[PDB]
Amino acid sequence: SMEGMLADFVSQTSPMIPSIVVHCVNEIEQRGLTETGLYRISGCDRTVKELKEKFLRVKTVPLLSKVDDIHAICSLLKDFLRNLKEPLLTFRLNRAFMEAAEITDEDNSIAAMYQAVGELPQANRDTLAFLMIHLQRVAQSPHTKMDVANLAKVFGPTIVAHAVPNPDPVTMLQDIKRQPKVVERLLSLPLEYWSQFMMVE
Repeated sequence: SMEGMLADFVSQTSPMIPSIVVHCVNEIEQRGLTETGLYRISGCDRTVKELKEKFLRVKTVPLLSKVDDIHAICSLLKDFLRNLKEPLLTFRLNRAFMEAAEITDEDNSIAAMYQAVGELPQANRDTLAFLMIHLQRVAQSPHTKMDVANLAKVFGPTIVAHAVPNPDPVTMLQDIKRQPKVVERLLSLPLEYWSQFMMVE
């Protein structure tokens, strides 16, 4: 992808979250939480490509309020994050996140997760935090038929991904087995924890 690194999509001001991410989550919060299958049904490919062109080639905010296919907005959000030059959780911390999630006791695992989040670059942390607040709500909504594991299944490849740019296919498969637990543990961290990165408390 020619998207390049998350930091090219944020400003100097906090919280450092890309426009595309804010706008996509806005629409899903406004009219997605009554729809089943969010983030698991693919949007129309052509629609997703057209929206991608507006944000990344034309450099405008397309009128997402007019996009009838809510799943195309879910797909657009995932596509943008997946095609970053390194994953949201970073190459540096990929194994640290997996290993933190894989600690068997919940309490020590959670402590290790906070340590890993605390080591992220600021844009990555802020963007992650905003996304987690949203995805918790998707899991909480009784209408989406999506639980935290359903979201973790597809956000694993999206935001955890790999420790290197071009893993061998066996490492790829091992990573893929490990990514969802990372997202489940992140989604289990409190709303009040993620919220602190949106403001000055």
